[PDB]
Amino acid sequence: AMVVTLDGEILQPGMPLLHADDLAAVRGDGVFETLLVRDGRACLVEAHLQRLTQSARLMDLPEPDLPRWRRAVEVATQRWVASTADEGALRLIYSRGREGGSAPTAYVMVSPVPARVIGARRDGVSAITLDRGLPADGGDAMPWLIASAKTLSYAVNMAVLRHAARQGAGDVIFVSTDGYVLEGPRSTVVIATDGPCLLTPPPWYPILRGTTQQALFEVARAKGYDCDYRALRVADLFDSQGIWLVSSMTLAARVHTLDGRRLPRTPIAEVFAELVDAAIVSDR
Amino acid sequence: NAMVVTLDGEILQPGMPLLHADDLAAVRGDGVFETLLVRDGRACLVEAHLQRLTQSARLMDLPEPDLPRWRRAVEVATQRWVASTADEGALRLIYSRGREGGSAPTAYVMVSPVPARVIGARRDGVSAITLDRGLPADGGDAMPWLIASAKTLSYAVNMAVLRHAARQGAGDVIFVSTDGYVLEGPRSTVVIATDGNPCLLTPPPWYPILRGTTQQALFEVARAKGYDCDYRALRVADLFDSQGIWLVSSMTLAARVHTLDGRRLPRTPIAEVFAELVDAAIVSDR
Repeated sequence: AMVVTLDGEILQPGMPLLHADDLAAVRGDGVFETLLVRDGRACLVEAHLQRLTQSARLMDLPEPDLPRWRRAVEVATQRWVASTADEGALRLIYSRGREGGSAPTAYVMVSPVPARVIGARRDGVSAITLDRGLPADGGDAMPWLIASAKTLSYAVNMAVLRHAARQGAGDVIFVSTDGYVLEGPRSTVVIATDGPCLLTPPPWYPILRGTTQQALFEVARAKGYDCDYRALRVADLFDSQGIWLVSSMTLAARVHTLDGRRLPRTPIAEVFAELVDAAIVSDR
Repeated sequence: NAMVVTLDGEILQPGMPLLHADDLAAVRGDGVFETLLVRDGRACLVEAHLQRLTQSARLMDLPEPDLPRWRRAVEVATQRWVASTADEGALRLIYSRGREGGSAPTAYVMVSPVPARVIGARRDGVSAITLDRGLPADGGDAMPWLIASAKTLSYAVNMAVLRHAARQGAGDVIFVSTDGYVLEGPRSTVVIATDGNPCLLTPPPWYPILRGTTQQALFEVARAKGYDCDYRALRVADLFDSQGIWLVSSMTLAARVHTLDGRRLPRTPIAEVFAELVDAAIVSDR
């Protein structure tokens, strides 16, 4: 993995970057984004910088200096592209800094795309529904839970995936306590339904806004597909024509098995993968 | 700012960075930690805190902590701290999953000064507000994937909750479940004094809450003095009818709640004797 700080330093081999009292490690107190490097450029940089800006505000962090973030992104991207034509996993790390420090910690990291990602794009995954512990109205009633902020505090997110993995499941769909579909621990849920229309849970739910899904909605609408934000329940996933877990690095992963029920493949599954591909280069 | 002791026993250079940029503690908050108070030459309740760190590591699928190495690093950090100053010390154990693709967890001990907020909370108490947590009282048993009983490094929401309360002029928060049962604090355990006579009470521990090392030790000392102690389902009404409410944690030992949701709460003689009960609890193992 390559590291470029916002200062402009490109980090030494094997050398540590963060002090032992950084709020990122001691408290997970920060925000982050993940981007896909494909064909010489990071995808949807501006839209991801906006969501990083939104997460930092919800976290009472200083407003991100976008020219400096763009330079670290550029430098890190080109260092990756120079070494390989392979795709790149680009992440932005933005923590509150050190305990008592006066400056946030900020750097850019590019790493290889995991082998799990290629299988998820090609074969899809099997998923189970798990209770989130939050009601669907929780986002409105409890803004202090900052459920819309993409923070560095992902311990539960990985714990949920480890739980599902032990049961033979490759991913998870979170369901609210009152039975509404929310999101995945690392993805946005999108559904295909017949009048073919695309549907995703509303963003006032205690969920993260999906940058890649939003771009998919614009490209799909332009190609004639209706797209909307709707309250979905577990029955809507089972009666759907397709379920995808949409994210920035893992672009689209169709759910071929949900709670043990094998799901049929449908013609839209072929065109769905081409819509996301056109969406993540829609800014070029 | 702070002394760092690795589990080998090596004491870090003062200004040198420790963690790689791809450590799962920073990239994912993926680890567990504990907090101990260094007081009068020794860290308080070391074994009981190592026991809970072992339990948090189990729930987080982390390798079982090597307790002999942890015990030695604690001492080394303790001895260097007491040698440098007679002040109290805030000692933390950090146990992360390691680096991305790494094969060994990252583990170190950190001792830092005690924040100025602690002395005011011990002496003057705090004002707190009740906030809905969004979890039902049955959440701990039914939903283990939420790992609510693990004390993890993913504290972003906890700090955001206090920032919200701070903007409301409140110094701390008491979480309430969706069905109206008192749960816990973002950084503390809730204990109340009530008559059956004077009895100390804490929310039921099968709840989706963190079990308190300091609260459990308080129960042992309080039971010895003849006080009744039990785990009971409490509601917001029980806090207002109580003779005292304290936020109990390992570094800030006891912070009485003198104001809850704007309503000033009466002070009762047990608040003074409570402050010496916790004091006796954190040295009850010596």
